[PDB]
Amino acid sequence: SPMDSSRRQYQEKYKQVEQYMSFHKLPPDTRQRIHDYYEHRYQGKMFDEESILGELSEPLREEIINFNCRKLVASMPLFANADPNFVTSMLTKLRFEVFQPGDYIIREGTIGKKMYFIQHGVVSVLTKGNKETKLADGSYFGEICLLTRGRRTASVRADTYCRLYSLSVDNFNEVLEEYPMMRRAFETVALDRLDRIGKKN
Amino acid sequence: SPMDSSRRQYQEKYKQVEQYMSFHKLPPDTRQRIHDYYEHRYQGKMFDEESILGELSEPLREEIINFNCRKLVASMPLFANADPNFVTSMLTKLRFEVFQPGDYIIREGTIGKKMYFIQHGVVSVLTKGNKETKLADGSYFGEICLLTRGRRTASVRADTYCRLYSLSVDNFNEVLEEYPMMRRAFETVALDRLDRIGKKN
Amino acid sequence: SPMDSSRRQYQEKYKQVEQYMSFHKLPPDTRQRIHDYYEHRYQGKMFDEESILGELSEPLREEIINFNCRKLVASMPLFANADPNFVTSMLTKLRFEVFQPGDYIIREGTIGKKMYFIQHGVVSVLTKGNKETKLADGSYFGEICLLTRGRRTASVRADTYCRLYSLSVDNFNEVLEEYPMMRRAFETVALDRLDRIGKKN
Amino acid sequence: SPMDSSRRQYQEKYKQVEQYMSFHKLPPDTRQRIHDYYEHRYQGKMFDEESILGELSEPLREEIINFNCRKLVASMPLFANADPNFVTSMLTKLRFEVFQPGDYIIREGTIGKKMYFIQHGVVSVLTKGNKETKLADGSYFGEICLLTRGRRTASVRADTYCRLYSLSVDNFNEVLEEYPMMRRAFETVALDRLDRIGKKN
Ligand SMILES: Nc1ncnc2c1ccn2[C@@H]1O[C@@H]2COP(=O)(O)O[C@H]2[C@H]1O
Ligand SMILES: Nc1ncnc2c1ccn2[C@@H]1O[C@@H]2COP(=O)(O)O[C@H]2[C@H]1O
Ligand SMILES: Nc1ncnc2c1ccn2[C@@H]1O[C@@H]2COP(=O)(O)O[C@H]2[C@H]1O
Ligand SMILES: Nc1ncnc2c1ccn2[C@@H]1O[C@@H]2COP(=O)(O)O[C@H]2[C@H]1O
Repeated sequence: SPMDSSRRQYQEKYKQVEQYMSFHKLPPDTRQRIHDYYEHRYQGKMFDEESILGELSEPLREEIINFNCRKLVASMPLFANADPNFVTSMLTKLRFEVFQPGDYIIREGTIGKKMYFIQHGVVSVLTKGNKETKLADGSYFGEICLLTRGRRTASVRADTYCRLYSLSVDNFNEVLEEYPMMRRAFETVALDRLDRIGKKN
Repeated sequence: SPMDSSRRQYQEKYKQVEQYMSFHKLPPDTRQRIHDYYEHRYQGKMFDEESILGELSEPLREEIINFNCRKLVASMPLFANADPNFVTSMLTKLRFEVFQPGDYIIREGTIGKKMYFIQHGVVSVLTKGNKETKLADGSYFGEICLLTRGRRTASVRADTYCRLYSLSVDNFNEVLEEYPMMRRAFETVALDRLDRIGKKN
Repeated sequence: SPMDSSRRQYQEKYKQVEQYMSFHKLPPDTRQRIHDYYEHRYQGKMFDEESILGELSEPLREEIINFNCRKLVASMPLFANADPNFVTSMLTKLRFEVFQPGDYIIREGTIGKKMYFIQHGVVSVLTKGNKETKLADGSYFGEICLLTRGRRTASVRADTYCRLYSLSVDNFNEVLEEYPMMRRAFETVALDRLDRIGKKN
Repeated sequence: SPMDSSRRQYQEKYKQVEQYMSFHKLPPDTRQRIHDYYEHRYQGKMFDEESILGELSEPLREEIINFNCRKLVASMPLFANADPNFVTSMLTKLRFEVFQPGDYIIREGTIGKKMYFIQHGVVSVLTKGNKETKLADGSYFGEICLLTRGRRTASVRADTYCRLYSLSVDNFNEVLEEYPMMRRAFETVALDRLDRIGKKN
């Protein structure tokens, strides 16, 4: 129902957005991109996700988000085949993020402070002077910078609208100091991914 | 009265919860668990507890929560027989938490960042290959990890609905750097509890 | 006017308080103490002081609070005779606090993380085995712990309702690392105050 | 429209301000200065700028503020001629601030934790015993303290109403650890500016 505080919320908040756009005299293409983002991202409803989750117990918090990430976990070998407690620990630190076609999720050469899991959408991995590798539902990227603490080893550009979950470097490390055999699984893959664009260490 | 902003609040916030459940298409058992949590936890009323407490002076803050924790303090030798200022200092750092039958309050082997005091309810302490010890009103658990900085030495599972107060590791230490003879009282007991599931140090 | 959002606010928020008191079944003396605090502290009006101040420029922020602390600054030699920029720097870090007759603003032997300036009210300084010194409008206390980093050297108990400004240890140090000749003025006095209850260093 | 939640917001919030002024019995000149600030700063509309921006993706966040800072970037050689990614990185860390004629944006001799970019307005740089240098649209100041970590090397006083963007020292460094050749461009200029008021290092 539209009388749901959560749909009425979406409408009022989108109203705020329109006036901000109007105050700053944003171009029409930029206004359309935002409108479209707002629909893909929120889908007519706004929740105070983390305050609602925050009001619950941790087991319910865990149970809920496991339920929500069922396809993501089962599509992703790293997750699907791991200890659930590690999986849960990751899952509860993730932040949902949407991107639009054309967006540079990551720029090569920059400093990186999050990695990403692809729930839905297709993305492009772009190195200066290699062909282009694609990643879709059930893969992740942006992990290399977190392991090395250097710079981004590629740009990553959205082909489609993307529904992603991001993980901060501090959470990534926190989960890996508690689950160290999982560090290796990211390393193996990260080396393989470097090898192929002809790089090392 | 239901016209009390605090009952009207409970109703509106529970409405939010229902719509969140609906958006994410949660199973019925999971919806019932949450409904039931919400009733045991809040009891038809929501307060901004720490903002109301935050608006008061510290002595009133102290007086109030002492009043509220009277049965807890008097049921618990560690508290009942201590210096009230230490007791007050602990009490003002606690966070109320509810759990449901079946919940793993603590999982063995994980990293722990809070201990717990049992105001109401009964819990089960579960070590791989020992019998099962029970704890109820007036005991605490989860202190061992805080003292050692290692991992959880047992799982702890709720038998009943549990009304608990949690204490973070940083607060635990803060209160113990100011009240060091109380460190010992946790140590003595913590050693005794290790002894019995056949462990050490 | 009572239609002022700030008086209507005081009334609604005090309503919240009454229901909290009712939920937790607070004794009548404790309910009266809180009622009375709420009137002395807020005086029928609630402002989001720091959000309103936060929306302004720093010079206006500074100008305002200087205006408000005029009697305090001019009653207090340390402030009255200092560099205004130091005074301003202190003033902008203060937090208004009210206390009631009987309250222990400070307990001897505890760890201290704020000092206090007396705008209005009279207080009692109590050392085990000395007579009792009184402080009123235009003095400060609780500075000794901040200078030494040891424990409280006295209890301090409110005789009257007290209108005070508190300063955290971190702000105290921040202002003193920038204004080091003012450190001395607190030291001189702090030594004199120790001398008299027969203590040192 | 005035029915826009953002204009209604400005009106309600300005109402709050008036009552605060009234409670604290502010002088008329001080009330007029604030009224006038509120109009130059907000212009009849209040947005939750960073919450709206916070709800969007980073690329949209970036695109928007680039659009908004177009004249600032193109008026300022340091920005205009740099790598956009550095520019974007700076731009997204800026905080809009307004000042009034007469205001001391910076006092010589104090500790500094932000620098400033002038979008609109004219300012005065004042050293004890030199003539006075003026800066307007398209310059910046307050960078010297950030580079040296010493004290302010001048007072800076607003001649006109000023629309400025501030950058905190921590953000300044963060952007410069990632873009180190830009450190030099601030150094060169900062040395030149010292030279001229007859100073060094
Ligand atoms: N060959 C590959 N296949 C898939 N992904 C690949 C490569 C090479 C790099 N990458 C990703 O690019 C990302 C850019 O940010 P990163 O933090 O370097 O992590 C990198 C990897 O996740
Ligand atoms: N024998 C015992 N009796 C009661 N409680 C016991 C034992 C042994 C461990 N424990 C608790 O299990 C908890 C698991 O988390 P912990 O942080 O290891 O603290 C432990 C104790 O509080
Ligand atoms: N002789 C004195 N006259 C006035 N105030 C005095 C003394 C001795 C201690 N004190 C205050 O007690 C305070 C207790 O907290 P403190 O942080 O030790 O600072 C002390 C002084 O401000
Ligand atoms: N000669 C100059 N021309 C323009 N600006 C000048 C000078 C000398 C100092 N300054 C500015 O004063 C500022 C005071 O704070 P600061 O942090 O020292 O940075 C200084 C410079 O930005």
